[PDB]
Amino acid sequence: IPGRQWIGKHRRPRFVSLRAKQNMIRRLEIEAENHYWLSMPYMTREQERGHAAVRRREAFEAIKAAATSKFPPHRFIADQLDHLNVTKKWS
Amino acid sequence: TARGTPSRFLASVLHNGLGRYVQQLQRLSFSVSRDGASSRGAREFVEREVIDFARRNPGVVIYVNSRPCCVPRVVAEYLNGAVREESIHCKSVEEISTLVQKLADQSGLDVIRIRKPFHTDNPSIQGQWHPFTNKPTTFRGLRPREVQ
Amino acid sequence: RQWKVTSEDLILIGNELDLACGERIRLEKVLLVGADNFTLLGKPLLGKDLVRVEATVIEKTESWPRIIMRFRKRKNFKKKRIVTTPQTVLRINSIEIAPCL
Amino acid sequence: KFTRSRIPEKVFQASPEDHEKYGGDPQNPHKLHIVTRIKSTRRRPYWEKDIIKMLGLEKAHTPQVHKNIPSVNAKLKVVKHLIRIKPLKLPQGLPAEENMSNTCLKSTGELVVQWHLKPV
Amino acid sequence: GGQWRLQQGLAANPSGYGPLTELPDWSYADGRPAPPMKGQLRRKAERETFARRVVLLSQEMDAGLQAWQLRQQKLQEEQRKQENA
Amino acid sequence: SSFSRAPQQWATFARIWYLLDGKMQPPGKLAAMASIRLQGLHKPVYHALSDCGDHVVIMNTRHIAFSGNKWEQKVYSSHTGYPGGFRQVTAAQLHLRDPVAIVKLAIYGMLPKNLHRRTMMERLHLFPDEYIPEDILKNLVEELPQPRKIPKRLDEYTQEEIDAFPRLWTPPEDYRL
Amino acid sequence: VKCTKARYLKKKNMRTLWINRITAASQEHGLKYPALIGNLVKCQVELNRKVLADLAIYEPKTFKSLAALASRRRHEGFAAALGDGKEPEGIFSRVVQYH
RNA sequence: CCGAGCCUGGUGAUAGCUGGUUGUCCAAGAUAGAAUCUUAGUUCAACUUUAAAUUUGCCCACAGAACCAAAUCCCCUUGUAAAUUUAACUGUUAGUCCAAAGAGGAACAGCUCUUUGGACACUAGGAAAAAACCUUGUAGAGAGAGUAAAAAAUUUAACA
RNA sequence: ACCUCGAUGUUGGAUCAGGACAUCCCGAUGGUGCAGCCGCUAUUAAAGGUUCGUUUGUUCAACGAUUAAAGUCCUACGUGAU
RNA sequence: CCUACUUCACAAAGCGCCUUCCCCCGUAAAUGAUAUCAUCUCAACUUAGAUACCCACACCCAAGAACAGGGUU
Ligand SMILES: [Mg+2]
Ligand SMILES: [Mg+2]
Ligand SMILES: [Mg+2]
Ligand SMILES: [Mg+2]
Ligand SMILES: [Mg+2]
Ligand SMILES: [Mg+2]
Ligand SMILES: [Mg+2]
Ligand SMILES: [Mg+2]
Ligand SMILES: [Mg+2]
Ligand SMILES: [Mg+2]
Ligand SMILES: [Mg+2]
Ligand SMILES: [Mg+2]
Repeated sequence: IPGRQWIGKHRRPRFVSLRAKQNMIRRLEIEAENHYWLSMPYMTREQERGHAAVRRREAFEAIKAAATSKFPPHRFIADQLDHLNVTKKWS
Repeated sequence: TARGTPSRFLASVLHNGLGRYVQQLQRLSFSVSRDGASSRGAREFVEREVIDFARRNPGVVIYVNSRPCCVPRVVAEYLNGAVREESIHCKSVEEISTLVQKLADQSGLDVIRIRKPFHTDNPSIQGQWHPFTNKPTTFRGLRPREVQ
Repeated sequence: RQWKVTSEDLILIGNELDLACGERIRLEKVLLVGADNFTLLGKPLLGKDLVRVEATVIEKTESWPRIIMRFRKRKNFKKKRIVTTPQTVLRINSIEIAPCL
Repeated sequence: KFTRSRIPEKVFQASPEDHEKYGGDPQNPHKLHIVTRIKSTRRRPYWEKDIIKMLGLEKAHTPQVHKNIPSVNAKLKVVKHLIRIKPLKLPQGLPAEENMSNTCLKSTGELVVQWHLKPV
Repeated sequence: GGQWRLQQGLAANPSGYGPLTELPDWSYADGRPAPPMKGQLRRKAERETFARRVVLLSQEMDAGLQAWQLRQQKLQEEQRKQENA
Repeated sequence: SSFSRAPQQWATFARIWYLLDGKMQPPGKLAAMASIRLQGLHKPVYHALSDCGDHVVIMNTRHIAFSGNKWEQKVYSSHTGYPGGFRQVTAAQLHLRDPVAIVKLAIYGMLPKNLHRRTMMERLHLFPDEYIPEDILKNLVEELPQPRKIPKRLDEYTQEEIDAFPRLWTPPEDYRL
Repeated sequence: VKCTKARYLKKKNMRTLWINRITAASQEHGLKYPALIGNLVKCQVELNRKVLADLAIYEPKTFKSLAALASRRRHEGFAAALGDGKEPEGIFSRVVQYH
């Protein structure tokens, strides 16, 4: 072939087998059923308005509150004194 | 890798499960320094846990030596003569309980690669395949292009 | 997976089963049972009142140390990990069969 | 220029041949979608990758329940080539707090709120 | 053969839901049932949070429609009650 | 069952001489069966490193039947390494020179391209005629079935087979043939 | 690096080796591989490839009975799709419903 | 070894240039530009990183954005969880191919130059081999399973 | 401007040539405005062959004498560790 | 290959001698259907259409870089 098979002006040919046709067809059928089930909403756009504003508001209060509660951890005496047991002996 | 390391087949010691189960671990040998931070969690293992361990399985005899060592060891010796020496150097008490329980649970086989995940000694029950299974006989045992 | 099993044999599993060494196990989910002159294959499993498969735990080992190296050329990407999985070995003690058909 | 693509509304208006082919009802439609990502969002634009993150479809072949409302359906109309949409049908009722753990969603699309492991 | 299993209401993968992966794998020989499998515990947590999402979304849908209907009845009463004086 | 170790092991891995008639048969559809029985891919004890192939004797390899014009179109090309020694020879001419090499080149193309291929070719015996030597006739076990059912000609249909088939059309009374 | 990339190839080559063994031993009983596997799936006998290769080697009566069960179910599929419309189902063509 | 000796010293000259830059493990992380004796480089921006404060960020619906095509901006809901700001700087700023809309060339180039979007410089499977095409991303062990992409099809001229 | 600037060494000639046929000669045919001889054109064929000198560094070109013919090219404008 | 001639001489050479063996496939015509004539036929069909060679210590050599080879009656 003139150069680098798959890019360029003179590319080598590639042909569509029966595998690739049946694959593309069953993808189109799954797609067309997605086109069926998106054609019938349970609400209009007026009816859905504000139906989850409370839960979205409380969810962002949870994210906002998790953001504004970030601070260094507590420092204890028992950890620092607990280091002293590295020279614990027997007798 | 597996081609540089030896391999073996999955076995047991003396058919370890068939009649009765025998604990394969004979001796543990702790050597624990009295003064030394290396054998601290060993000492806390002897003060706390080696007695309850020694009672949970009485077929194991345990030798705590308590010499001035600089790295503490535990030496598991198994019924088949295998001796696995592992270090408890700077390990906490819980990690020595899981380590000693790990040595107790296993056997004196090598920890080299095991080839098959299974070991039947009677693999075939209906008779093994040979090329004359699934071939019908002919009359008088005749072969092709044989007249008489 | 699906282990083909007689009595008096061994299986090496690749996990710890939180059991003591020596405890007896009834293996449920048997799904084919054969003898010399008959079999019994269920859809997909067999009845628990029909087949009783028993197995003890022998040894709770680790695996041989298992190297996980990643390396990409000319990108200075070289990682080495060493992993030992846990393992238990099971001695299938008996396959008892029950006249319930 | 490859841009974002709009889709006209006649594409999403079903016909009685389609209402007979797929088992839907135009009067009294379904409430909940089961959505399943079945096509990788790599080699796809960034807005589609974003919508797939907004729908919780980051793992493939994992069902996700959404509402059958025009806003959720607008996001599903963006990535309709990447997903699979089925109605969530409920043979028995929606589960109470007694039957809350003993549920299982079947591959047909139904959420069976009493899930034994026993044959009939 | 998973398209057949989809036709039969089964899981497309036999390792999916059903009797091969959701019964306990082993029991004690005394008859004591085993402690539950880790994947069965995680999996029942997944099914439980999935069911919680189904209930939560269904309740937001019904409360949304009923709130719209009460807004429309209040709009109709604000239509009717100003028809005087 | 209930053998010893070495007789069971000898029984499982012993190799079987097959016979395979190639009269009116295409050489590639014989080459498929011969190739499978030479690699041991007809055994469930098959592994590529267990050396479990068999012997295959193909007889009547002068009576190869190509489909289509493959006798006149298909070209077997060798090159003796000398310059100008590129020798393209059709399948008809090569079948007239050596009446073994069409089935042989077909099987040698079917086998896996490794070092076991020529050992597997030395387990394959190609005879151009009905005559097979007696030390090979005393080895054969099974005759594999021919993969092409040979269609019969009008000398070979019986009269009940002819009368069972209907006359489809009436000729005119004045027609000459 | 070869040692870690060869674990995927160990699983792959074991599975293609099992499909070769099931293919060979099912050619001994007249079936082919896809008829055998598809029609063992359609009986809810969900044995995997490793087990069926091991039965193909060590227990060939069981593999012959699985071949007769799979070919029986294949012929019930042929006679089932042949006489379309409502007809009584096959005996091995029945499915066990779980709930 | 003389277009200006050789030695010592200044001298560790200077080098936007070349080459090299040594333990382990995890994480986040790639392509607008403007100036410049400048395009072999630097500075700022943009992007990236870490810490920190706060509250909106992204997707978006009606309405709306001019006279002489695809679409975009704007954008409540909704789905989500990120964004802005503050502190501290490094580094990338010499990109390639494909799809599409154009400009230049021959309606040439694995050609040059813009724009939009992918991909590659990151993993794997396929297209024969294969940076850029298709499938697919979150990492381990398994001698389990279901799948995704995926195999080129064609054969012809009588005539009164 | 894609490999090569931490080296892929340059035209003609010598020497050895390998290959293609889109044939210059030799072979076989069809047509011819082919009587014969010479030609012209087309089909098939690459087994074999395809000159020596004067000027010019010349491949080329012109010229001289022949030849059955003095082919067109590619091979890193073949081949300078020959 | 050395009998002559020549360079030359117990031989090697050419300027000397000796031997050298098969086709090409393009077409040109019979019979003859599809399409009852005809028609060379991507109809069935009929014509024009390789042997040889090779093969069982030591010393000298027409063999040879070494090794190998031939001869040693
Ligand atoms: Mg190329
Ligand atoms: Mg310097
Ligand atoms: Mg510079
Ligand atoms: Mg990372
Ligand atoms: Mg400059
Ligand atoms: Mg907004
Ligand atoms: Mg370019
Ligand atoms: Mg360029
Ligand atoms: Mg250079
Ligand atoms: Mg020609
Ligand atoms: Mg040159
Ligand atoms: Mg050279």
